[PDB]
Amino acid sequence: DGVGNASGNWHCDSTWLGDRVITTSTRTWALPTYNNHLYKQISSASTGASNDNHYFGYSTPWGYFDFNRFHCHFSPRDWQRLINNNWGFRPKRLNFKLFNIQVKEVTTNDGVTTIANNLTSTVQVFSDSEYQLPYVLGSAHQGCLPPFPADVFMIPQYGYLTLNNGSQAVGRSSFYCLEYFPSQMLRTGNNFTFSYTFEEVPFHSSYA
Amino acid sequence: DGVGNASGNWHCDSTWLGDRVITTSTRTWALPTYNNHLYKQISSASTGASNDNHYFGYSTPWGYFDFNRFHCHFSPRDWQRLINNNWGFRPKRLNFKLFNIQVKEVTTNDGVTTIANNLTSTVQVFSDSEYQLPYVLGSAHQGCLPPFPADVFMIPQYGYLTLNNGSQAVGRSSFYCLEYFPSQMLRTGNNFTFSYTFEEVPFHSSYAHSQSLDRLMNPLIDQYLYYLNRTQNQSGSAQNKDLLFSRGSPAGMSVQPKNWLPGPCYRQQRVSKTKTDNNNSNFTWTGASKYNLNGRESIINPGTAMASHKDDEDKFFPMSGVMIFGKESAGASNTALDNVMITDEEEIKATNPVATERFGTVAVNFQSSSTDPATGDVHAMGALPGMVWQDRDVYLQGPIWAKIPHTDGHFHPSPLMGGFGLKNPPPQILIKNTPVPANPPAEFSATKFASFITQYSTGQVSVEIEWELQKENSKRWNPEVQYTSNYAKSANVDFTVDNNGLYTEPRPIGTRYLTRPL
Amino acid sequence: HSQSLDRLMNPLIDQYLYYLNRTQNQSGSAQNKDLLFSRGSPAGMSVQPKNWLPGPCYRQQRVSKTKTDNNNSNFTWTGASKYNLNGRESIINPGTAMASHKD
Amino acid sequence: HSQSLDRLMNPLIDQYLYYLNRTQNQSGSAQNKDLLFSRGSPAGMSVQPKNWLPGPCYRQQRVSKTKTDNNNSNFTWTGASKYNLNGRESIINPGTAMASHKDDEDKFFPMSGVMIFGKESAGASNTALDNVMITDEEEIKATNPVATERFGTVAVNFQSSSTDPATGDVHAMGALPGMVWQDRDVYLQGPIWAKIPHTDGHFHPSP
Amino acid sequence: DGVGNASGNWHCDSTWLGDRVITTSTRTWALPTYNNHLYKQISSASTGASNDNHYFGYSTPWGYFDFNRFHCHFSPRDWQRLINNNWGFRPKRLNFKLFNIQVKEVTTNDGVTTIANNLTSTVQVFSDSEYQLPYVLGSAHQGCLPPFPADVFMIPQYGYLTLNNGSQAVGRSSFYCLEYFPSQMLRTGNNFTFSYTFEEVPFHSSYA
Repeated sequence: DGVGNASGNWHCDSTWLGDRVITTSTRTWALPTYNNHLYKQISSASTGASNDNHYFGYSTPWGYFDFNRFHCHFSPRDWQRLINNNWGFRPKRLNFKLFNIQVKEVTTNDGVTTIANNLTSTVQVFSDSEYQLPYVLGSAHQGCLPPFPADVFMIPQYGYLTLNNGSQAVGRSSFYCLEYFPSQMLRTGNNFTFSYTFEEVPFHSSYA
Repeated sequence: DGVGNASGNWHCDSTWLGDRVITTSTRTWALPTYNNHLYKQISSASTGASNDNHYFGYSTPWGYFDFNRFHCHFSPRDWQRLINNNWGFRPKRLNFKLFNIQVKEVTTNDGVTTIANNLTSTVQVFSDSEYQLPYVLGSAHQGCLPPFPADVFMIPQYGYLTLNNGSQAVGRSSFYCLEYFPSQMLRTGNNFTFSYTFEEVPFHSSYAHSQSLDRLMNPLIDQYLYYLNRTQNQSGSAQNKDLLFSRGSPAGMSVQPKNWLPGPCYRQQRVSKTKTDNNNSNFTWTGASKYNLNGRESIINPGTAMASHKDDEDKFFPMSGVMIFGKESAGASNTALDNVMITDEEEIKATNPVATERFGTVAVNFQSSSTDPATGDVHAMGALPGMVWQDRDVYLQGPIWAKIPHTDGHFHPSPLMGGFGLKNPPPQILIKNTPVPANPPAEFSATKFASFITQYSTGQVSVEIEWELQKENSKRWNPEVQYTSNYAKSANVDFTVDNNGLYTEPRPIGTRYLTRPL
Repeated sequence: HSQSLDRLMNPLIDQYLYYLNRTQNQSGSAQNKDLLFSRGSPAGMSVQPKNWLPGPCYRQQRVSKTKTDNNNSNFTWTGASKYNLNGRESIINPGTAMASHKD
Repeated sequence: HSQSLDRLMNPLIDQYLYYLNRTQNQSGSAQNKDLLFSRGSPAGMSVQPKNWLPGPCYRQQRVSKTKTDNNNSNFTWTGASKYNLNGRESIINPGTAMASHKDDEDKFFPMSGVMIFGKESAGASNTALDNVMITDEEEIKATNPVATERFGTVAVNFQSSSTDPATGDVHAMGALPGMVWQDRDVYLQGPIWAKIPHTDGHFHPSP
Repeated sequence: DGVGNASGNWHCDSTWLGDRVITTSTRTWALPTYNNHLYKQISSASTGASNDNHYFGYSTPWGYFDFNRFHCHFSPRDWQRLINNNWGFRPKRLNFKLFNIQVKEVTTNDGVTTIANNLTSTVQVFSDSEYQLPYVLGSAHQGCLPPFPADVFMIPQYGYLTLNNGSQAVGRSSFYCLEYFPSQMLRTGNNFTFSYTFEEVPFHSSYA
């Protein structure tokens, strides 16, 4: 509980139990300000695209965490110790944690830009556990956790697409204001945790 | 519990209890950012080295704490109060603590670089208590705690070596990411503590022997065992070959039947401390005792614990058979003799051979009426049964422990630098600054980060080892040899600071001062 | 082992122990015999003070698997390492556990 | 021991391990260098793969009990195995527990490798052979080397198409792993115990 | 318990009880950095002195508190109310306290030297209650508490003398590293207190 007190430790171990493996993975992140806090609507009119590449959507000032690659959780050794003596695997439950938050204010003055430290600024975090936003994950995008644990990554920008009569909207094109979701404002001494349990999915056939 | 609250006190006392001494030692440390947070791989390709000096490894952004010298825990007074009235010592348990952490961010602006104070930045500390990283400690490196408690030191950089086909890797060369270890992120109000218990190691022999190994007999009484004395008569008429046996022998002690043997040997070379009493060559690689491991050579250095020189022949030292420490104003390459501290290892002359001379001679052939009996010269000698020795002396400057390598076999696991061989040594405590990046751009880019905030941390660190003493039980009459300071009109007191605050150690202090019979 | 015995050091940090480096000066005027000690040595690892020793030895003889890279003799009894027990000999075979060949 | 150390095998059954047998063909046409391996070997027991080693060694010198079968010298200090402790020498005497002599070669004793007791009417200096009792230590010949002869030979150099394979002669041998031995025999006249010296290290503390 | 919380009050009263007087006295102090953190050894070689004024010693980066003058505890009125109607006095017990610690970092830049405030820097304080350092007090030196309570004083530098064969040391000249004493590192929210009881000393004859 900050200021001079850390709100979480670096857990990045991987305990192989008997008929299960628990993989933990901590990363350092960085989140800029996107769109200068605006809900800019994006489309394909300004681009001059083909008929196939037209889109209509909305870009948000919100970031999103994605850990949807296998090297975000498995080292190359733990992958080898997985693929070579197992006929299958599936995830049972995850456990997310967001901690040691540092909000930094930057101020430009003749290219001698100093970075100071806002102790009172907050960060809004919510997990959409009711699946009522467009699920942009599961689309093989960049901006995951890095493969190597000693890398600092940059959080992507959340932006969704909806229905499009070409490069124009249809009356059923949805619009989502994400400040109409209950967030958790996290000042520098606070942390975000939630837990998730995967439903019954079949084992991946890790065999020929 | 910070910010405005200290998370530990300065403990640097040394309580001498009855059959034990507890030494505490706090130091102020400083930790930079190494490799700019990168895992740079290091090898010998860019260096242009010889075949012997090739390596392949990995340097890390992690630091490590090392307190593997005896002056990190003992003052010169507590060392004197240890070596002079104890026949042994060994460590029982240590107790590590890391406290009062201050992470400072530095910012350059036209050489008017200001240092500010990150209250929210963290520091990752873990102790590898399962010994699954390469144990770079136990290698006599710099960057320990300083000898003098009022010095601020800089934490070294952790970097390991692995298998190398020359300057290239082999498929079995391991790679260790140290962020794949559970750390403890320490913001400025937090502290790191752990405790360690040493396993059963034998006491260090902090004594000399008061009696030689070849002089363990009664000088007044002869024996019942005989030896062959003459193979030729003194009748002087001719070659009168006759086997003459003799009861033996108070008047000749070199020819009595003995019962034990002096220790192993591996000869070094005479280097006198007078330059004129040396061969005009170099002679420090071509004529040095060296071992061959995977086609490349390495000087033994020091090797087998042996006596440095013969009696009243104090000027010769074995070429690589002694620990050589350094005084200040010594360079890192080709320093003069006046800047080093060459240790002598002549208190173990009673059991151990001279390092610079053979362990005796053996027979070569079969003597007959024609073939005169030729002998050879044993230079290296392994372990025979019935063989006793003493290990290498520890010093106030020198190392405390080392890790016994995890091998299927090992003979007498005492390190050749002296100290305590430990299968499970004190674990490596590794520490780094958490990377706090600078401003990311407005749009997304997955080429991760080259722009960090240039920062460093400082703090205090206190190590507390408890040592089990072994009291003398001596029934010696006359006074024994002590470590005294020369009471004379001196310009500078030994083991104190100078006119401008440089702490110097004028000579190496061993621990073999008391005596006991063999 | 993932690590050699003569390579158990930190390749980044030097030591506090010194070794004799030169027994002759580089002044090149004459036979300038002088004992030059050196702090040692991240850049030379063969000359650092070590702490352990490699195991025992009892040498065998080079037999290549290519017949042309061998001596034209036999050489399998006359030039083999053997022990003498009660006046009669016997090849060690295998003997001391040692590496078969160099890198 | 009722069985030698180099004879611990089944004399009826061969092995699955092979050894290099010939480095040259019997075709006799030329220098036909060829590596011939052979399954081995009930008919040759000196070349089988063994599993242990005979004990340590430190050679003594042949002194026969017949005066004529000796060198005409003295030869009892100049040609004796001795150790060097603090610049001064001392004969080992007896030293490493080793066999006194080879089979059916009972007249040679090692110069200082045997316990030599005394009968009565023996003097204290330069007594004759008829007044002493030289012990024999040949019952440990099964595990221990002969005191008066090498513990085998080792290689010296690298054999090639030019350098013929030279061997050396091991005279003193320390402790290798995989090495067994028997200690020196006790006698009715000889000592019972001794004190192990109070040292930091000592190898196999038998006197 | 700091930062924004004072760790002691200003007590400077003087209660005259019946057969005793309790004098309290608070002062503001200032402690520089001496010797640039070094144990500089001092002697009389560089001075060029007489035989009588030779010395050999050691100066330390440590300060010391001294309150060994009578006006550090008595006002001129309380002294008059002591000397005029008492045939004697002696001290029974003292009670020391060190509080409201402020560590200030100064930074020079073209003579526009700013003084900032280290919230995390510590101050090491110990009382040598076993008398195993050279007792430089009881020598009538400067650097006590000031007589007047509204003065800020500067803590002296600790430095001792030992045995001297002229301007050189003798083998029995002691050397004392003061970081070989258990200190109490005091960050800005911490305080130092200890208590002392005087042994039986005779009353001072405050009479003619």
